[PDB]
Amino acid sequence: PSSSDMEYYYKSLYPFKHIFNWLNHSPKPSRDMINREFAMAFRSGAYKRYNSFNSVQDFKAQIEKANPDRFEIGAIYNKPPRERDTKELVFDIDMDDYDAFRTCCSGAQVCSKCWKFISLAMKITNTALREDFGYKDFIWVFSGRRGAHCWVSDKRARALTDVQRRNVLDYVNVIRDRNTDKRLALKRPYHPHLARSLEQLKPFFVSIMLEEQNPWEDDQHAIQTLLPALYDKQLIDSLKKYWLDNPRRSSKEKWNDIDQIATSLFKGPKQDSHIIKLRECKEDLVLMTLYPKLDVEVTKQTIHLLKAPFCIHPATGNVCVPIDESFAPEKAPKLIDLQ
Amino acid sequence: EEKKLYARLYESKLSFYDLPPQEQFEIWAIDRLKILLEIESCLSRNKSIKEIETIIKPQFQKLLPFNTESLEDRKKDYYSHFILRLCFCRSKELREKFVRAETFLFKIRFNMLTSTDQTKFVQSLQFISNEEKAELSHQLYQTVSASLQFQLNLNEEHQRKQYFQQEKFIKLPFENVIELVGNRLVFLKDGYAYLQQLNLLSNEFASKLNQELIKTYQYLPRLNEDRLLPILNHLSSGYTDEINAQSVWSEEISSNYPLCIKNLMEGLKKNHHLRYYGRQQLSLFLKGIGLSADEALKFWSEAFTKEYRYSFRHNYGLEGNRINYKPWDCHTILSKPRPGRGDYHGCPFRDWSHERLSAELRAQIISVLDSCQKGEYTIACTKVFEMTHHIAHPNLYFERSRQLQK
DNA sequence: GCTGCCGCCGCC
RNA sequence: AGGCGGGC
Ligand code: SF4
Repeated sequence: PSSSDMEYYYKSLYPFKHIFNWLNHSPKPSRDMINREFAMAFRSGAYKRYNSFNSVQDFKAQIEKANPDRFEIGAIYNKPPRERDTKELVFDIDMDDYDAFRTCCSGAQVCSKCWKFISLAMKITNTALREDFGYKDFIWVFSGRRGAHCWVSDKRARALTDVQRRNVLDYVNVIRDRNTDKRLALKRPYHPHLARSLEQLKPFFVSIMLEEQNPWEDDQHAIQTLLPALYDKQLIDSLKKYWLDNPRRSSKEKWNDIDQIATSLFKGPKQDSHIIKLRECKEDLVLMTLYPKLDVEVTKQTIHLLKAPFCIHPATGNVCVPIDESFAPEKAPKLIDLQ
Repeated sequence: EEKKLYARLYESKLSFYDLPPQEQFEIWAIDRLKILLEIESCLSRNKSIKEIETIIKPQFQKLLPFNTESLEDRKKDYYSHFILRLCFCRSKELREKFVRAETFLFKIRFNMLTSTDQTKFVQSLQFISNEEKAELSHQLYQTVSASLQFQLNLNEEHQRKQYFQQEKFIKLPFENVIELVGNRLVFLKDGYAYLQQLNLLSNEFASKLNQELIKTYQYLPRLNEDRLLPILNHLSSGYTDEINAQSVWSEEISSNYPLCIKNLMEGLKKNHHLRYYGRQQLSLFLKGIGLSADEALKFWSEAFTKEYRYSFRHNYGLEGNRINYKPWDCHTILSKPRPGRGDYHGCPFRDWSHERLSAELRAQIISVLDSCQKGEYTIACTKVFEMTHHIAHPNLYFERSRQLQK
């Protein structure tokens, strides 16, 4: 979008009244808005922190006058941020940490196929927020390209200290090590959240990972991201040899070869321990491929700024819209189409 | 009346210090302060709760007897706490330090009570119904199973299931058990944690104590008319070439190296490089043994099978300010940032596991490991020197080893 | 202006 | 590895 397209957008399209009423938590202007930090990011690369707004009219007039490429929502303070010279619990999920498991898109592309990674990430995070934390008032918002932001607005979530935010994050952030060249070796038995998450993700693993993405049909990619999830060197070396002798087996065939070769290798009274351990490695790999991969920094501190809902994405022209169960990135309206 | 007040205030061997008490002033404050400083000293050294308990137990018997029926020891505990409130209320940093040390003191004392005395103190945290336990039974058991195995040594699944059937659960807001939530040691449903009672009591104690210190500070200006100011000020302040590029790889020379240098040479041979601290530790050691500047440049160029030449000459005082940098002693080596994965600098007696050290060393090993456990790395290294043939410099270890053959 | 990253230059 | 300066 041009600078004039952004002027038009803030003049005529941006839902200032609804965003104000959301952040103010009341129909009447309050300190939840007057003392709230906004940061403005400009086309010049300039970044202006500690703005704050007293009414829907003041918020609109200052954003129209400033014409930022985006603005970001911060904490409610004890004093007005704009007088400095004298927060919703948030989660961010991007596609980047799933790039090693998708074939339908490359680099910064997205489609409805790889969007299923973000859809599952939202489903699993929503299950924890609702069932384990008892949160009721949260919304997902498209990041304008290939991710989604959660905003948890429950009074209890807004009042969390940085220690409590870190504990909520450390509960939901199961996949701490994002490296695909190594086995996760997750703690056994699984925590109830992780066991529930596995059962929710299992039905999607065949259709997404083995069939639609099929990332391990490529034998080099299978060596780099499928084999390192296994626990046993003799099994890894046997599979590597078998796939060198039988190239370009599908992800679904390679998934079955793991069980066939393991059954041929592990015989006698110890076989049941190897079968349990192989199942655990396959379960850890279902989680490695499909479990939520949160950006950890934005959640930890009450002071972290995050892009406002309905901002325009400067490279795609997409509006950062709220997400429903039907949402895919191609449904996000572009500013040029809205004009 | 004073005895009856103290009998009522101390029905339990533990107190939240809720009511004000109705040479002793200074001694009792100093004696509590010594215990709190020893707690803070042990916390700053990352000691385990059990090690801290073992160190403080003899100090309690000497300075501040706990668990006595003596009215005077109970008085000493109260009055010392309230006297330290007057000392530490003055700044935010002093309040935070005092609340932390005093809350940890409360934790230790609670753990040293009998289960009967703990229950009486709690009486002076809602349990779930048997129906709510039956509904959640699978999820509660999955969460607690690992804790029953590792904390209660219940290795058999049948014994864990039998214990879990008798075990009661407490339902609380998860915000009160954030430390157990982070470790997945408690089950979570609808914003509640299913349990940790000591952490709840400690947080309530810390919160109440911090509020009372703020109130104490607001009234302190009225006390500035009194004998006490010098003591309060003082107590608040009391808290404040034969050796050449080829020969250095040979057994004849390398048999004289201490373990750090052997570790650095192994990392260099394996990785064909050393990161900054390791390059400096090894470069300066080799200079100290007599490796010339020209031979050192050959050594490094050959080992790394614009960016480096100058730094190696600079170590020899040949560049810039021309400082002939002294080789590092053990104190200096130990002071550097701890080595991480891919680093070979530091001291193996501190940095390696006992398993790795034992394999390298293979009664003598136990003696070396005992020194390591105590943090006496140079003593462990001296023992290895003596057993393989006080040193606190790798170059002295090498020189002494050479002197034994000359 | 500051912040952060990348490259270069020695020093310490 | 740390600090300072310059450029994008
Ligand atoms: S005690 Fe000193 S000489 Fe011995 S291995 Fe450690 S750092 Fe090296």
